[PDB]
Amino acid sequence: SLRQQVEALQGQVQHLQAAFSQYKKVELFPNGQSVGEKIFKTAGFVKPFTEAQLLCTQAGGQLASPRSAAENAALQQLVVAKNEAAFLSMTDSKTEGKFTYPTGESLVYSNWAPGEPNDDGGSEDCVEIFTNGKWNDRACGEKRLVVCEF
Amino acid sequence: ASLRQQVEALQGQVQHLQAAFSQYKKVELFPNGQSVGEKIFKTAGFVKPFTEAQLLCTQAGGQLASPRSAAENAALQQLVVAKNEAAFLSMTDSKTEGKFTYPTGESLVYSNWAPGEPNDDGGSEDCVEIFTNGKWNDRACGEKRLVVCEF
Amino acid sequence: ASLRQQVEALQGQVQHLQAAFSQYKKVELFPNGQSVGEKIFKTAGFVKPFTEAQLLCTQAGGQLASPRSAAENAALQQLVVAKNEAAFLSMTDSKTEGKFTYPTGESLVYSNWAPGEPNDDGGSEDCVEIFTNGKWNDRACGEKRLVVCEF
Ligand SMILES: O=P([O-])([O-])O[C@@H]1[C@H](O)[C@H](O)[C@@H](O)[C@H](O)[C@H]1O
Ligand SMILES: O=P([O-])([O-])O[C@@H]1[C@H](O)[C@H](O)[C@@H](O)[C@H](O)[C@H]1O
Ligand SMILES: [Ca+2]
Ligand SMILES: [Ca+2]
Ligand SMILES: [Ca+2]
Ligand SMILES: [Ca+2]
Ligand SMILES: [Ca+2]
Ligand SMILES: [Ca+2]
Ligand SMILES: [Ca+2]
Ligand SMILES: [Ca+2]
Ligand SMILES: [Ca+2]
Repeated sequence: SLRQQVEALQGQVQHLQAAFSQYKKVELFPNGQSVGEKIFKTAGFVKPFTEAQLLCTQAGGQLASPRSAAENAALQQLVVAKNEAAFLSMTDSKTEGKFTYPTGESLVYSNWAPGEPNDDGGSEDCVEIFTNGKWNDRACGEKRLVVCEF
Repeated sequence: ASLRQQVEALQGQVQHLQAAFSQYKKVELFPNGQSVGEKIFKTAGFVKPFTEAQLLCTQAGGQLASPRSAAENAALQQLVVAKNEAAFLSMTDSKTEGKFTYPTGESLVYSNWAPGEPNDDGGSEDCVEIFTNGKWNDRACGEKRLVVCEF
Repeated sequence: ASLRQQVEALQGQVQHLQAAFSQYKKVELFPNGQSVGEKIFKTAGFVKPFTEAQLLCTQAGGQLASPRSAAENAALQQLVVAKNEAAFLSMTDSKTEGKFTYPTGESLVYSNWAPGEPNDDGGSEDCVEIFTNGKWNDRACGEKRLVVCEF
């Protein structure tokens, strides 16, 4: 009576494990990347920073925020796949020359291209990631690939 | 006894799936879905005439967007705004002019008509579109609108 | 007794998880996937040459579309019709000319060749495309076709 109910529940949970694992692969193809506990997903279109940031937040995530080389490499795969540089979440909008996450926390990882960040024209407060994975500071009003993290 | 061991094992398995799946729900709905209550809207991201749109949703195991409250209507409008394209709703007055019904044939429980609508303009508007401002307008079914299904 | 309350609780949780998962699965497949039996096809929605397409699917944990029955073929055909783009299948006769095999090296168990196919045209066609009518043609692997993976 119990041992039988438990057997049935075991069957249900085993099915769910199999079905969920299949579904994860389907979901991530072709626009997602799983790295550790984080998932990057591209919207597959470009927006200016403010609009990109709102899209991610409204979706219950935030803009791509790579915090290690492995996360950066995973994000880089999407950028390469779409062949479009992407916005990161980080900006020095508050204090010029100091890049912060959306929390106001200072950077725990960076991958700046040589000579960057350079605030070119005195007006680069957002960050793009190139197909080579390197970062450049860029004007926030430019349109870049939208990639959120969950 | 061994029935207890199995339970605590299962509890761990269900907790893992619950956590893992919660993350995937958010990932899935970005950028083309909107959850509202127990309903999920999902856009195909392109336009079709009504008959084609209706068939796409039905074959996918759902139906055309059928907002049944202000909340559902606002959630749908978010997609329409995001895509910048008016969308078809499920409801028509094809059977009885002036009487809009769901695919089931049930009368409307909610509507958000723009002022003066529905007006059966030209004597030939039996479908319904939702605009970027959330308001509804009867429109010819042969026109192409954003395909948004509900599941 | 307490164990019974726990089994009861966990089963309600699992059944709620089952229902939510089933809903999210329908949403996931619309409009770029098709489920048939235990298999799921999903298109990337762009074209690539065969080697590039095959790598995309392998890297994603699946393989190129490999229809093994009329039912599987028909499900795949829906996606091809939807995108209006012929797709590559997984199968090649690269090893032994005229002998098409799955990635494992197994001989075909099902085929749906268009009349006169496979013909190895130019004496150089070792990949397989599926047309919008669901029929197959051998095609040079260097050509670009719709990417559809199976999982
Ligand atoms: O404006 P532009 O000379 O085409 O491009 C700039 C340069 O590549 C510069 O090295 C970089 O630091 C700037 O962020 C870019 O805007
Ligand atoms: O076709 P059109 O004359 O540009 O526009 C019409 C008008 O906007 C009318 O107010 C509305 O009720 C009709 O549904 C539309 O078709
Ligand atoms: Ca500044
Ligand atoms: Ca700056
Ligand atoms: Ca710069
Ligand atoms: Ca009429
Ligand atoms: Ca009418
Ligand atoms: Ca009207
Ligand atoms: Ca050959
Ligand atoms: Ca050949
Ligand atoms: Ca041929």
